[PDB]
Parts: sequence; structure tokens; C-alpha cells
Amino acid sequence: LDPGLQPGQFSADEAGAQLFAQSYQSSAEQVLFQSVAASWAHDTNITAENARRQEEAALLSQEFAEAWGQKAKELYEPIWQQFTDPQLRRIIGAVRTLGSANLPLAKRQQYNALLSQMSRIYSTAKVCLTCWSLDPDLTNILASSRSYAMLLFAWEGWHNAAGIPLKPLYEDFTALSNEAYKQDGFTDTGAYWRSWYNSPTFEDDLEHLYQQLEPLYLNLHAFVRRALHRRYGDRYINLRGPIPAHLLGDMWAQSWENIYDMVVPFPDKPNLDVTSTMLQQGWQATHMFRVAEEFFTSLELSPMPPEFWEGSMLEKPADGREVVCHASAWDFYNRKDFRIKQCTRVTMDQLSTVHHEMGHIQYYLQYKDLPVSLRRGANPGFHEAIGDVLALSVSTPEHLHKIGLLDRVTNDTESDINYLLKMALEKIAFLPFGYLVDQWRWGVFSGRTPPSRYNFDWWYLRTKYQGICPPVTRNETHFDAGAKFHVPNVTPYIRYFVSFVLQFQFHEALCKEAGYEGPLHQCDIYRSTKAGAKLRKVLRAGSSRPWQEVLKDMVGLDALDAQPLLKYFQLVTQWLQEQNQQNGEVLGWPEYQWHPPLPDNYPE
Ligand SMILES: *[C@@H]1O[C@H](CO[C@@H]2O[C@@H](C)[C@@H](O)[C@@H](O)[C@@H]2O)[C@@H](O[C@@H]2O[C@H](CO)[C@@H](O[C@@H]3O[C@H](CO)[C@@H](O)[C@H](O)[C@@H]3O)[C@H](O)[C@H]2NC(C)=O)[C@H](O)[C@H]1NC(C)=O
Ligand SMILES: *[C@@H]1O[C@H](CO)[C@@H](O[C@@H]2O[C@H](CO)[C@@H](O)[C@H](O)[C@H]2NC(C)=O)[C@H](O)[C@H]1NC(C)=O
Ligand SMILES: C[C@H](N[C@@H](CCc1ccccc1)C(=O)O)C(=O)N1[C@H](C(=O)O)C[C@@H]2CCC[C@@H]21
Ligand SMILES: *[C@@H]1O[C@H](CO[C@@H]2O[C@@H](C)[C@@H](O)[C@@H](O)[C@@H]2O)[C@@H](O)[C@H](O)[C@H]1NC(C)=O
Ligand SMILES: [Ca+2]
Ligand SMILES: [Cl-]
Ligand SMILES: [Mg+2]
Ligand SMILES: [Zn+2]
Repeated sequence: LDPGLQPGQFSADEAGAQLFAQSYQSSAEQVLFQSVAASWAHDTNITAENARRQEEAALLSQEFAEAWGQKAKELYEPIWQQFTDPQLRRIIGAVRTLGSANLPLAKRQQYNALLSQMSRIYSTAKVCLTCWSLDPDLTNILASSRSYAMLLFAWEGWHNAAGIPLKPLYEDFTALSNEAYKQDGFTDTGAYWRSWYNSPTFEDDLEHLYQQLEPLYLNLHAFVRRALHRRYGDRYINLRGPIPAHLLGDMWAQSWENIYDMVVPFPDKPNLDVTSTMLQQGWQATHMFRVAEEFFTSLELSPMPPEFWEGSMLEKPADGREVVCHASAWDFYNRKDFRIKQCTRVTMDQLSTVHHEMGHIQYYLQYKDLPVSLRRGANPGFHEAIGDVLALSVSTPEHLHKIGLLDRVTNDTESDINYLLKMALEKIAFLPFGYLVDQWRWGVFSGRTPPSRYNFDWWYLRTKYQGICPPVTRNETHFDAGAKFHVPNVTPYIRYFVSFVLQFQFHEALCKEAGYEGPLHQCDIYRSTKAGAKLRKVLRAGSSRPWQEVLKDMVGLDALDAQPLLKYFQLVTQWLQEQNQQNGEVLGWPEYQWHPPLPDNYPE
């Protein structure tokens, strides 16, 4: 470690810990920046050499974390929990968690190489027939094609290409990750991830939330299944079975927005998928980012700074060079550089993703002046919710009208059902997926799911919660969890489940602050400077305060609550139930064993 980066001496008292935390702050922004910068150089340009460099930067990060970590223990281990300064307690608490810096050097290098190799496999995997990439090629197929065989070829090709080679590395990664966090006091890595919510009843509270939401999902599923049956017929859709996992618009069946045209209740009303209009009007990536920004400035939140526009990667590079397309928002920890990296496509769902990513940036802009240890969401779910809350307003027919994307205006029960149905495809359909992913990963980290059951347990959960089935036979050579970005990239998932509930709590509160008095699902907070001030208070808090209290100050309650989401969707929840009953649907999938046949001429 460079001499300037090494910790000095501090008295072993709270006065010393404050000086310690200040000295750490100085050196940590330098260390984080080199690490983030090397990650950027790799992710926007995947080469052997960029991986080498990133690995070197990560090693320097661990060295730093180890030295400042061990000094924090040496001086403050028996006393930091009794410090008067709550923010100081949180800073020291972070610094003394070593994670992968607990590993000896050889295992640190193994760990860093595993992350790099798993990232590369995911972001460079192709399906060959001339080879299709995930983004845009396979994404477009899953979203747009209605050919059973084509969908299958993309689904199977991607799962095989990405999943199969990851499996040996994932096993090695799990074991090392566990070894690292065990020396911080956690039974397994999952326990450390869950600790961020600082709630002893976290798993039970999530389970209770899901119990309230499940009927909504069952009704949506049944209704969509029926529409798929009308299209694909009895051979490929079982009206009492799970839906084939490739037919729902998305590689992971996680959001069903893309099959809206097949399920829309009242096709005579305004077309709520404005993708056609965006293309017709010639929208590109930077228009999408600028329109998102202006929503934020309408609230008197910050614009994107010059460094964002100069640094960001907003389209897939046309020089064909390899990049991580999966959209992400970057804090370089120097209070100046902030960037999005997205292979943006001109679609309505991408417009929402742009808002999602810009929500991350806006958090980073608002808390940049906190101590480095506190530059995070009040919990991870908060960071995930910010952009989605604004996108709830943007998606409204009224708002789309204001920005030139929906010329016809209507306010009637049919138009409302269409809107709420479309939103259900994006929000309700995701809930079981958002919930299951980390149930899977928590079982893997705990050892309940050994390598010998990775795919068996994955599909158990996928069927259990989403009521989908794989459209070709799978076995334990397959590693279908690995074909989802967050697994090889070691990004936790439960945050997205929390976010999908929390965003409706946020929406409700911001709408009330805006002075809006209509139905929750027609609220648009655009240009509410009062809504803006209430959201800014959250963003400025970082992780300086318990999330329960930040939530209470914002929405008036100190807990996750499904009631705002239920209220938002209530009209369509009622309508879907009525439709399914009148069609005599079976809710659920009692033929749990059923899988579709292969197409006759597949794949030739
Ligand atoms: C779309 O239309 C709905 C429904 O409008 C209501 O019923 C229709 C059939 C018509 O007869 C309308 O005249 C009637 O308002 C609109 O929702 C309604 O909006 C108003 C707010 O502008 C609500 O009234 C307010 O209620 C609060 C109490 O909560 C009072 O403090 C206010 O004094 C005020 O009267 C009304 O409750 C609300 N009701 C429904 C049916 O949910 C909606 O605003 C409109 N949307 C758009 C985008 O134009
Ligand atoms: C992608 O990363 C590679 C490193 O793997 C970059 O290669 C360097 O490129 C500059 C300019 O072409 C040369 O002067 C260096 O000698 C290269 N290094 C090596 C080791 O080959 C490459 O430039 C990057 N591409 C982009 C557009 O950023
Ligand atoms: C597109 C988005 N990408 C992520 C990347 C997170 C990340 C974290 C660390 C390193 C690299 C990436 C995010 O911005 O949270 C994402 O994966 N998801 C999720 C997903 O697509 O699975 C669902 C969430 C709502 C809309 C977009 C969100
Ligand atoms: C796992 O599956 C591998 C390949 O897929 C198989 O081939 C297709 C045509 C179907 O038969 C499908 O049901 C199969 O999964 C096999 O190569 C492999 O040997 C299978 N078994 C093991 C132990 O890996
Ligand atoms: Ca779409
Ligand atoms: Cl999380
Ligand atoms: Mg989509
Ligand atoms: Zn996010």
C-alpha cells in the first residue's frame, strides 16, 4: 500500500475514531476511484488486458480495506457500538467489515479472477446459427417474435451458452465468498447480504408481503395464459399447467410488457405502447436521457453534470468491440464523475430503464458530500425505487400526452383497465421473480442447495412462484440461474422485490405532497417542486440514518407495506378476477409436471 494510503495512529476513543474516519475518507476516495475507473475501462471494453488491470485495482482495494479494517479493530473493536455519534458508528461498522479482504493473497487473486471470468462469460456469450448477442439480438427476438420455434431457439441457445460454462466458476466463487464473510462473523454470504436491511424479521416480513400479492399474480398469470392459448394452441399451452418460460416477452419471463399487444383488453382505445411513435418521431438514446433529466429538473432535483454527458456510454459501440451491455449507473467516488453505461434501444421499456438508471445517478448526486461509507441508499431497495417512482408518472397517458407521445386523450373505465393491465405486466408479473432469485441464492450460500441441485432447485422455485416451465428438458449440466446477469455479476436481487413494493409507497406519498386528489394510478408528479423537496430529503440522507426512520419521515410508516400497490391496481385486480371467473379459469398450475413438446422441425 502506498505510504499516503496507510493508516496512522489515532487514540482509542470516540474522538480518535472521528479523526480516523476523516483520515480514511481522504484515502478511500482515491482507492475507490481507481477501482471504479478500472472496472469502467473493462466493462466498456472487455479485453484480457483490461481484466488484468481491474484485477490489480481490486487487489489494491482489498489491501486498503484490510489495513484500515484491521486498524479499526485494533483501536475501536470493544467500543464502536457504544459511540454517541450514530453516523460515526455506521462508518466504523462499515470499515471493520473486510469481506474478500479477509482472504489471504492467493485466495484474493482467485476470487478476483473468478469475478472477472464470470463477468466475461456472461457479457460475451453468443448464440450461433453469424452469432446473436443477448443485447440487442436475443432481446429483440424474445420481445418481438411470436414464432414458438424462434423463441425456443433463442431461449435454449442463451441458457446453454451463458449457463453451462459458468457453473464450475460459480461453485468456486460461492465457497470463497463464504470463507471471506465467515471471518466477518456471518454464517454465510447471504446472511451478510440480508444484514443490510437491519431487520430480524426480514424473511418472514417478505413472506407476508408475498402472501398478499400472490392472488394478483395468479389472476394476471391465468389471464395471460389464456391469451397465449388462443395464439399458440393446446399443444404448446396447457390451461392448467405452467406457461413455457420463453413466451412472455423477456428472456427471464420477468416482465411481460412486451406481450401487451396480445393481451390488451380494449384495443379500440389509445395504444399505450408508444414505441412506434418514438421511432416515427426519430428518438435516439440521447433524447431519452434528456427527457428523463428534464423530469428530474422539473422537480428541482439536479441536472446531469457535464462529466455525465462527456463520460457516459449511452449506445452500444458500433466498432463491434465487446462491452457489458447490461445497463448500470456508476459513482466514481470523487464527487465529480458519474456515468451511465447502457446499450440503449429506442423502446418504451428502455425509456423506463433510462429513468431507473438516472434515479441511481440522482442519489449519487444528492449524497456525494457524505462520508464515503454512507454513500448508499437507506437500504438497497431505496436506491432501486427512485427512478421507477418517476417512471410511474411518466407512463401515465396524461404525461405521455404532454411530451408528444400520445395524441389521443381518454378518461374512461376501459382506458383505465388497459393502462393498469399494461402496468401489471411490468410490475405484478415481476414480483415472483424478484422474490425467488435470492431464495435460490440464499439456499446456495447456506449449503441447502449444493452444486448437485443448482438447476433442480432453480426450476423448483421458478415453477413454485412464477408458474413457468422450461420449454426444453434441463439437467444439472445446465445452470439456468447463471444465465441471469445478477448471478455471475454477484449483484443481490431481493432489493428489486423491496423496490417493487416500496415504489408505490413512495408514489402515494409524493402524489399526496403534490396536492394531487385523483386516483393514484393517474397521478403525475411532473413539475411538483414540493414532491421534489420530499424526495430530495430521502436522497440526501444516504445510509446515514436507519431506513425505517427515513421511510417514516417520507410516507408516515416505518415498514414496507403492500397497501399502496394494492390501491394502485385495485380496478384491474377486480377486473382480472371477474374475467377469469367468467372464463372458468383454474388459478395456478395444478399440472405442475407438464412441459410443452418440441416443435416438429426443431431446430432444423
Ligand atoms: C378521470 O376521471 C376520474 C373520475 O371523475 C369523477 O367521476 C367521473 C365519472 C366524472 O363525473 C367526474 O366529474 C368526477 O370527478 C377523475 O377522478 C376524480 O377526480 C377528482 C379530482 O379532480 C376527485 O375529486 C376530488 O375529491 C377530493 C377528495 O378525495 C376533494 O377534496 C376535491 O374537492 C375533489 O372533488 C374525484 O374524487 C376523483 N374520483 C374518482 C372517480 O376516482 C380523474 O381525476 C380524471 N382524471 C384525469 C386524468 O383527468
Ligand atoms: C480497449 O482496451 C485496450 C486494452 O486491452 C486498448 O488498447 C490500447 O489502445 C491504445 C490506442 O489504440 C494503444 O496505444 C495501447 O498500446 C493499447 N494497449 C494494448 C495493451 O494493446 C484499446 O484502446 C481500448 N479501445 C478503446 C476504444 O477504448
Ligand atoms: C437494468 C437493471 N440493471 C441494474 C444493474 C445493477 C448493477 C450492480 C452492480 C454492478 C453492475 C450492475 C440496476 O440498475 O439495478 C436491472 O437489472 N434491473 C432489474 C433486471 O432487469 O433484472 C429489474 C429492475 C427494474 C428495472 C431495471 C432493474
Ligand atoms: C444433460 O442434457 C445434455 C443435452 O441435452 C439433452 O439433449 C436434448 C436433445 C434432449 O435429450 C434433452 O432432454 C437433453 O437434456 C446431455 O448431453 C447430457 O448427457 C444430459 N445428461 C447429463 C448427465 O448431463
Ligand atoms: Ca417492449
Ligand atoms: Cl439487496
Ligand atoms: Mg422489457
Ligand atoms: Zn437499479
